[PDB]
Amino acid sequence: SPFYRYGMSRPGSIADKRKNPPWSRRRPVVVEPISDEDWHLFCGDMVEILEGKDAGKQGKVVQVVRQRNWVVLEGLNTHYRYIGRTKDHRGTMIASEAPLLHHQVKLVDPVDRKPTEIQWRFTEAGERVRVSTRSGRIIPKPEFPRADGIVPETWTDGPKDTSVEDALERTYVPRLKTLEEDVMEAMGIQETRRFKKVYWY
Amino acid sequence: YRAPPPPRRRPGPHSPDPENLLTPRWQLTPRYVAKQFGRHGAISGVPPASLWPTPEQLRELEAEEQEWYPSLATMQESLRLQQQALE
Amino acid sequence: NFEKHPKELIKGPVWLRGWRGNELQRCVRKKKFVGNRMFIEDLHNLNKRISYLYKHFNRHGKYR
Amino acid sequence: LTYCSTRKGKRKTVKSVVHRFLRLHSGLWLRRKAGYKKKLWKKSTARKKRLREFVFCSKTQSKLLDKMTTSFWKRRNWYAGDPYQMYHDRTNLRV
Amino acid sequence: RARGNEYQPSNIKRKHKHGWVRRLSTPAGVQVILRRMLKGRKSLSH
Amino acid sequence: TVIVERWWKVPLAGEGRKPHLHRRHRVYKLVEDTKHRPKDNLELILTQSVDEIGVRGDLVSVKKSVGRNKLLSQGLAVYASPENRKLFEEEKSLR
Amino acid sequence: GADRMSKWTSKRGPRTFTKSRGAKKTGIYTSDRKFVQIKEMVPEFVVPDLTGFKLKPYVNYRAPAGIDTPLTAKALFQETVAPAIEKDFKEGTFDANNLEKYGFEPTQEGKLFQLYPKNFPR
Amino acid sequence: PLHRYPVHLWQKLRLRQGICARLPAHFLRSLEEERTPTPVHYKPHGTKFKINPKNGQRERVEDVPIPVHYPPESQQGLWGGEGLILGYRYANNDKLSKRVKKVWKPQLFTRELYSEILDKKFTVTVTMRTLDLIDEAYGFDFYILKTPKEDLGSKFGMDLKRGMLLRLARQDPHLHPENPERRAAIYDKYRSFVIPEAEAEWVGLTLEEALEKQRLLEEKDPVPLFKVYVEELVQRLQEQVL
Amino acid sequence: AWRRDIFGRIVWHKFKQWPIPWYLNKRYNRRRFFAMPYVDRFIRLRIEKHARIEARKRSLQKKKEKILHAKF
RNA sequence: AACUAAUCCUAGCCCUAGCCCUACACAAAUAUAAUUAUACUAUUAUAUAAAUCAAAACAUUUAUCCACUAAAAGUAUUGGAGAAAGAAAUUCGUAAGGAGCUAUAGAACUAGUACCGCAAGGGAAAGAUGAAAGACUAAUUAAAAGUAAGAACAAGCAAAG
Ligand SMILES: [Mg+2]
Ligand SMILES: [Mg+2]
Ligand SMILES: [Mg+2]
Ligand SMILES: [Mg+2]
Ligand SMILES: [Mg+2]
Ligand SMILES: [Mg+2]
Ligand SMILES: [Mg+2]
Ligand SMILES: [Mg+2]
Ligand SMILES: [Mg+2]
Ligand SMILES: [Mg+2]
Repeated sequence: SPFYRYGMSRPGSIADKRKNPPWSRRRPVVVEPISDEDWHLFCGDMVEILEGKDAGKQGKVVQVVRQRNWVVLEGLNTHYRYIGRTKDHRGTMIASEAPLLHHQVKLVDPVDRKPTEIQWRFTEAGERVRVSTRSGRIIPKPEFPRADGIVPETWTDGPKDTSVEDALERTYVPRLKTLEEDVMEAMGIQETRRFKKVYWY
Repeated sequence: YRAPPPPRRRPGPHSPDPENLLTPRWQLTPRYVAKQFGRHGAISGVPPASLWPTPEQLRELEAEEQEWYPSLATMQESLRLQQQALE
Repeated sequence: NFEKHPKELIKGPVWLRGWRGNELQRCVRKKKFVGNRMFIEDLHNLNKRISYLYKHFNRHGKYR
Repeated sequence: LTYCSTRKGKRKTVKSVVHRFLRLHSGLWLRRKAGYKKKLWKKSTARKKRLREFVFCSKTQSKLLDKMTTSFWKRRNWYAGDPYQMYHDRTNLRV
Repeated sequence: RARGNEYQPSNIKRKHKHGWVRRLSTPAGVQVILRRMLKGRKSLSH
Repeated sequence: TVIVERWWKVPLAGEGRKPHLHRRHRVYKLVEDTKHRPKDNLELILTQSVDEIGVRGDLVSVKKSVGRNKLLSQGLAVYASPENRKLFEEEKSLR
Repeated sequence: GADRMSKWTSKRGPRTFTKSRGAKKTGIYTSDRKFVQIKEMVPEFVVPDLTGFKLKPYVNYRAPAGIDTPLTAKALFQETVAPAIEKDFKEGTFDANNLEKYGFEPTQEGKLFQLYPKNFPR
Repeated sequence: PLHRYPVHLWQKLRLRQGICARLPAHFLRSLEEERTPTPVHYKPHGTKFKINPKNGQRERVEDVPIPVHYPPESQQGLWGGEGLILGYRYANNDKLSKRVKKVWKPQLFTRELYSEILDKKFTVTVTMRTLDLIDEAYGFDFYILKTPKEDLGSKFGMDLKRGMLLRLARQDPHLHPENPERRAAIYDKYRSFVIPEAEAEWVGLTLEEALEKQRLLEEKDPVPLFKVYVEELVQRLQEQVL
Repeated sequence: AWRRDIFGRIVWHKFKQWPIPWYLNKRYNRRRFFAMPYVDRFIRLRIEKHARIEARKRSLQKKKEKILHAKF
């Protein structure tokens, strides 16, 4: 919709329905459009705060709202709020991180702790990789847990789950027969009648 | 800043493409063709013989001249008769 | 050397580059240049605008 | 009067004036005497003599006709042999 | 008497009088549909 | 035919232009109705001996109506065209 | 005062007005107002035997998905018919008339499942 | 906004785009090349100049065609360009009287005409003007072939033109069968109007009929890809063996 | 088949299964796939209505670029 | 020492310039009482635009409405020769922006929706926190009329000296 503001809560949660009612007509946010190729910030990448309350402190990206050009760092640019407040109890005070725009942070050289600018460039194999503008070097994509939280390697086979080998098994035989014709032959159904002529129009 | 190069009228003869339907019609008449010759002379490419009227065109001009513009003798002859009638 | 008249440097509507006139004249001039390339509703409004102005400038006003 | 014509956007001459009055370049207007061809059999000889003459117009009438005619009818015309050649100018008038 | 109740609803009467098939019967009715499509109406007829 | 002339003159249009008309240019007067005009005659050469109007090979003139209905169509006579007269004149010569 | 915006359905209108909700017809109405169902017009669900089936609704996360390659007519032809023609071409036992030998169907008429126009539902 | 082209040029662009363009060149020229029909209901100016009586000066004169309404019924007859003159008249022929609506109608007649090339007799609604034109053309068949599309002013006549032209173009033996001598005479008599067979077919057809004719000619069922791949495979294998 | 309705639009017509040919079916010969001349005026208006809408959108995008360049 | 309220900036819009078009939207359904899977009864625009209005009425008539720029020219002509209308011949020509609008403005438009009429059809109103609401939604203002805080006290266009 033309009037929809992206915030910090993951879309579709109770918070995002409360913030953005259908009748909301808040002033649009103006965001410098950034090409998919241009963007170089990914979850798990260590970055340094160029300016702000925690300027000069390095942190780890834990969330990226590309709709707002936001990068959220753990334990930095952090203000305070009460979580779990109830009528009976005040709640628990916690420190909540605030979003940072990309230009307010920079990526870090993998070997040395410095805010080295990077450029996108291909490799011998052809895979796209970020390369530092100075001290040209390959910064690997940081492995991060998936948002759904499912861990592949530790996942254990259970009922209603196919085995890995069974899924990999291939039995398709290329043949000029439809599914409607393979099933009957396999299942042994026999039909000798044929449909009468139909005048399509 | 440096200003753009000064505006200039396009030089040399100009021939539009007759195919284009938006090209102005007056820019395609034979009269417009002669203008090209006068402005740029030979470089226009107009066949110089075409400038003069064609034999069928020549008959058109000659036919009109006799109809409306009489000879010197005829004018004098008629004037004498009119004076005689008035006299 | 008078190659180009300065009026030729004006950027604007085709029907009023290097020209000025009152609204009735402006209305008729817009029709002449782009009368055949105008939308039906726009052309209808222009025709009515001309007829209103004609009766005003030619039949009304303080001075005769 | 058409102060602004649709096709051209100009003032239009009234042709009822062009067919009745003559303008001399100075600004005078000439006219005939109404009825100079009517019922001549009952008019006196002196009466008829007055009618045959060409008469001038007043300042108001001249001002009116200048509003009903366009500048083309107020120009200089160099006609050879014009019988109104001498009358287009005012001479020895102090005013 | 007391006016105001002229509308005596009947679905057969309604659909015959201002229905889709009724409108398309005549070109004058089809031009009623054509204008309504131009304006953007939710319902072109009954 | 009905031949009509307008009552109101149409301003000249030019060379590559069309004379845009107006509602006053649709008032007509009757120039002439061609049907009432005196009729010509039809010249046709007989291809077969006609009844009481000549023998075959003789050019004849008929009152329009007679020729069209019977002589022209029933094959008794043929059009007196240039080629038709030429051909028949050859038969006439070779006698 | 009639609601123009609500959908026209059989619940509305007088008793005489009726229409379907989209249910496919399965019979014929004969004379004297008698319904005669036709067995052939009644769909029959061909259900397979699932004994010994090794596939379940969900798949293991560990299993790696492959590259998506939408099947194309050329790809199927190369897999199925090209090898037969290629081998036959070397042997020289190939002619234009007998394309049906490799599986070509000159016309879909006579097929139980016509490819076009389709005479079989999903 | 503004359209890129003037409205009156839209028709030309319509002919220039799509299947319309693919129509044969000669047919397309026929539609646009509309020549003003020969005067019927007005007397054209003999000269291009006249002497105005009032001022006695040479003034240009032009011929303004009278608008005539052609009812669709005329398309099924043979009127010699005639039509309905829908206009106004001044009562008593003075412009100071009332303006009264007037419609002038042609004295239609129904007659029977025989076409030599077709060897068939047609019954057609025909005006006395057409009868004179046929006589001046020395035959019904000559009249149809000579008269251009516009002057003819009839769709029925144009069909006759195509039929006669196609008959002559193909030298069809169906004309007077078992009498070759008779057939040759007719063809020779009208030999001047012979034109190529392909061109004759596209004579008198309207844009829709021409569009339908083209669509039918170009209609083809899609080629099975099976065959297409086979042709490519065979060519590649044959070239490799070469 | 691609066909035109009576409202002067090009519409893709899906065919149906019938037990008789089209020329013998009296329900098919009530459907109309042609337009009379009176639809000519409305055809042009849709062209202009869409042309107006398209023009406004292009202008709007131009402004949004101006705001972005002013911002950055 | 405040209630009612007020403040606000971008949603879109406007006029040009450039540019013919090739935005014709899975599957299913719809001309039957549209959006109902199959046979019945089959399917097809229009003869001349009028009038208002002007002529201080009205009756002939009345620019636009109903074919390139500039010049010839408001000229020749036309006209109850009144109001008014109005040529041509012939010359001349290579053709993305805003001293626009900013929520009673700009489009009617957040929408041809709600609502109103049997129908054709007519037709709205409004929104406003911050970098972050995964920081308990901000601010900002003796500020409109209206009230309250605080009813009134012989005598009068309510004020002026
Ligand atoms: Mg009521
Ligand atoms: Mg009742
Ligand atoms: Mg000219
Ligand atoms: Mg009248
Ligand atoms: Mg009046
Ligand atoms: Mg009165
Ligand atoms: Mg508004
Ligand atoms: Mg509004
Ligand atoms: Mg107050
Ligand atoms: Mg007092």
